[PDB]
Amino acid sequence: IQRTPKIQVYSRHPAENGKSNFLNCYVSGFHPSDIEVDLLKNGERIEKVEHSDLSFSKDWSFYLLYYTEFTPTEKDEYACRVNHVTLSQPKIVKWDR
Amino acid sequence: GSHSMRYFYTAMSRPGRGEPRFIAVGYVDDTQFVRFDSDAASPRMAPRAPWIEQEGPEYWDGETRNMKASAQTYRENLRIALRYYNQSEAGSHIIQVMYGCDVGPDGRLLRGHDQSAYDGKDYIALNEDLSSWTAADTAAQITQRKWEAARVAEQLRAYLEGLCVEWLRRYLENGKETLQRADPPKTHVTHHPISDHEATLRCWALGFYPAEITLTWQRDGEDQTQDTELVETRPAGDRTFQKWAAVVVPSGEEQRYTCHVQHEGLPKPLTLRWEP
Amino acid sequence: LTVQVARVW
Repeated sequence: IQRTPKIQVYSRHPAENGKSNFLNCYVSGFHPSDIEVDLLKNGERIEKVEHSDLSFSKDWSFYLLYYTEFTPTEKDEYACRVNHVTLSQPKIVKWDR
Repeated sequence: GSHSMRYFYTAMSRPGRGEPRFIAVGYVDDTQFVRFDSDAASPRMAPRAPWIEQEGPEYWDGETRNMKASAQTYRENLRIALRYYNQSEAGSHIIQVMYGCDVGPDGRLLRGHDQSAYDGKDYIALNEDLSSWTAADTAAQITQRKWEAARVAEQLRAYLEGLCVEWLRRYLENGKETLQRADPPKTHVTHHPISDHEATLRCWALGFYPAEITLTWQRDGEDQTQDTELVETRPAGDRTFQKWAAVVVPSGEEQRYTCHVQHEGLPKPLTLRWEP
Repeated sequence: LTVQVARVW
């Protein structure tokens, strides 16, 4: 009856410190559609993240892309935090270049 | 090559939190071009691709009216489905519908599609003949009898063979710079030791459109399907997609592995290897 | 262009 989200965190372009880019969290394969997704910068929630319009795959499972502009640096740590009815507690997936 | 138009409707009830939300999105191939969201401050069919923007007020008003009518229809269908499955009025439930047409290079109808689900499970589907239905359970058989009595299949067939193909062809022409351009993947192989005697080789494809791609690892010329980690193709946000495939190999054997890439944007399949 | 067909379940 319920399907847990797959989560990928990644950038729009290969990352280069000091160069503007987009940070993406793609959540997919989940059902039902309600989902809570935050992008984190050093553990803190980034404000006014955008997301795509809700759509779904041939197997009926939903997908959404959450994204925000960012300028990566050697020091800053980025992550995506997802909650869904299938998850006991929020799942955190760290951005790995 | 060949092209598709697909609409996707999601109707989600939320008892105690107002009427069900209805969201519709339309795609040509892997390019979204319209959306409607009943929760928007001002719900209307709205453009999501530059080539649809040239459609006039009659188009947008017509689509907005149709999406409001559809939202009303699907709110009612959620009530109906509660009765068909003997469910309480306290739960949240979802109806989904996807429909559209596929055309070949010559613009001719290859096939039509119309499929509906309830709570993420198949409910009822129009068969490829566009004249009969496949109902997934006894509830959907009730719906099937209603649709047969009302000749719904004939109406959809008329749509799928007519307006669907005509409008798809129109969109393909108006958006030909993008909808009819394949961007091939930019590919490379990375290598990272995980221990003194194994390494990961990861074959990357970036910046490609459309989303369909095949990435496979071979060892000594044999596909390593069972042993390959493949991530889901993911959107970059600039229309293009990304994907990778990884295999764990014994240290010193890296050159026995080759990554093979097939994509519409490529004249021929690519073979690549780790280049230290 | 979307379909206009009544689909009452």
